[PDB]
Formats: sequence, structure tokens, C-alpha cells
Amino acid sequence: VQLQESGGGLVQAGGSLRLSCVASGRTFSSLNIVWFRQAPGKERKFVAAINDRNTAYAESVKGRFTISRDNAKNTVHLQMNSLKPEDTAVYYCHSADVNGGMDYWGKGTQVTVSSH
Amino acid sequence: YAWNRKRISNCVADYSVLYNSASFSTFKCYGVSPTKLNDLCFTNVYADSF
Amino acid sequence: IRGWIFGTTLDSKTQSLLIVNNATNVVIKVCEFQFCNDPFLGVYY
Amino acid sequence: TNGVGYQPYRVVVLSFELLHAPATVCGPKKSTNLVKNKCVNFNFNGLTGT
Amino acid sequence: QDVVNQNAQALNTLVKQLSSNFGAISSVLNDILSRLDPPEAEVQIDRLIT
Ligand SMILES: *[C@@H]1O[C@H](CO)[C@@H](O)[C@H](O)[C@H]1NC(C)=O
Repeated sequence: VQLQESGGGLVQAGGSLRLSCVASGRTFSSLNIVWFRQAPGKERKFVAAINDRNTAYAESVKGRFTISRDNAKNTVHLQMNSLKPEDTAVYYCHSADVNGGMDYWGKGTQVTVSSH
Repeated sequence: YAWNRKRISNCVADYSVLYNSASFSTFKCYGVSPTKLNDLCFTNVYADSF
Repeated sequence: IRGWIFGTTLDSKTQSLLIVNNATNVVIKVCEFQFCNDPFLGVYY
Repeated sequence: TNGVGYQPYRVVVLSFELLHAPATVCGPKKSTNLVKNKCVNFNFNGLTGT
Repeated sequence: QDVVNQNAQALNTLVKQLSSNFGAISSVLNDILSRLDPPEAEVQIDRLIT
């Protein structure tokens, strides 16, 4: 019925984060996830999507991530590796069902990363 | 690309309130006329909101 | 014969039309069923 | 901030089929008493005629 | 018998030609008129007439 996105804490460059998009639903395995990226005040963009059989990343996160599925929980999760200070964005996650087109858009999580 | 298709059936549909309310910038009907909608009983109606 | 099963995947991924025959109810629950390999109904003898 | 012409428009399409099934979506057209043996302008579910 | 059958076939074809759209939305004049306003139903009536 809805999606909530929680996480996106304060970490260091090169660290690992664990962001989960738990969905209020009962067939979210069919509702494949898409991750979207928005810069702090600049134009939006996508990140990744585990559309069941295979995956698809973006140019900024090409292969650097380990996208994961939680089909037994109907939840999605993204693994963040080789994080950079230039990826300071607000990641999203969305899924649209096959039947009766509809959106379960979330809220967003900060991707603030320090540089030194 | 995820247009919401809703099933409308087994109810009385009053299209006059939609037609007379000029809040819409484009109320176009192709196979019928908007003024005559209040005299036809329809087999099945689809609503596609997006 | 007690009914028929319909669908496209029959593994709870997609919708599945289902029909059962009974003396009282003929429920046609259109749900997402994680169907078994051998859906069968047993009657004592 | 963008000018008129790019702003979001809420679009709803009322697709429907006529005469091809038992009609379930009737207009707010009040029923009248039935008459027999006289040439009349009948209107059954949209099947108008004389 | 051939004379009778020729006349019957001619009348049957002439009657069955009343069920052809000729490009109109419907092959029934009453439903065309009851569904569309006159200004746009003009062309459908014209196709049926032709
Ligand atoms: C029909 O179903 C009811 C319960 O849904 C059951 O009590 C009844 O025995 C069934 N009729 C049969 C098995 O003939």
C-alpha cells in the first residue's frame, strides 16, 4: 500500500552502508525496485534496479555496488561500496506493479560522505 | 507508463457535473458527444488516470 | 471433478483465477496463489 | 517556475464500449411507466426507436 | 423458379446492405443520432446515405 525508505547515516569515504526500503505489501517481489539519485539542488538521475532475473546500474555506480533481494521478506536492499564524496545525493527507491498501474514512491535517504 | 486503470460498472454515472464544471482545459469525446452522455447506458467503462 | 485452475505463472508472482465446485459455494477467489506441484483434494472412502 | 505549457496536467480517459454487453453504467435518466399496443418512442438501455 | 429466386436474392441483398457501416461509427441511424450531436453526426449520416 506504501513504501518507506530509512537509512542513509553519516559515514566516511570508502565505507559501507546498508539502506533498506521496506514495503507495505504482499507481492513486492513482483514489484521490482528502481533506485533514483538526486543531487543537492541539481538535476535528478537513477541508480540501479534489480528487475528480477538480472540487474542494471548507472554510470556513477557501475559495478561498484552489490544490489540484493529479500524475496522472503518482500523488501529490497542496496549494498554501497567504494563510496565517494562526490556521491552526496538523496537516493530513492520505487516499484510499480504490473496490474493496475500505480506508484509506491518513498521519501529519500541522505548519502552525505566526507572528503579528506 | 503506470497509468491507473480503474473498473467502473454497476453504478449510475452523472457526467453533467463533469461537463458543466469548466475547471478542465480539455474535455474531448470522440465516439460520442459530451452533452448526450446523460442519456446512454454503457456496457463497461474504463478510467485511465495519469 | 471439483474445479479448474487458471493463471500464467501459478507461483504467487502473478494473479491466478481459481474455480472450485461445491454444493454451497463456488468461490472464484482471484488471488496470488503460491500453487503446489500437485493441487489435489482428498475425500474419505 | 516553468511557463504555461510544460506544467503537469492531470489526464483521465473514460474508455468505454457500447451495446456489446449487459449495460451496467446508466445515466441519470429517470425511468417511466411501460405502455403497450401504441406506437411510442421507446428507450431501453439506449436502444431507442419507434 | 429462377425468376422468383432472383427477385428474392435482390431483395435480400438490398435488406442486408442496411447492416453495413459504409465507414460510419455504427450501421444504425437511430443510435448514431442518439449518440452524437448533429454538427458532427452530419458526416456519419452522410456516409450511411451515400
Ligand atoms: C460446501 O462448502 C461448505 C463450507 O464452505 C461445506 O460445509 C459443505 O459440506 C460443502 N458441500 C459439499 C461438500 O457438498
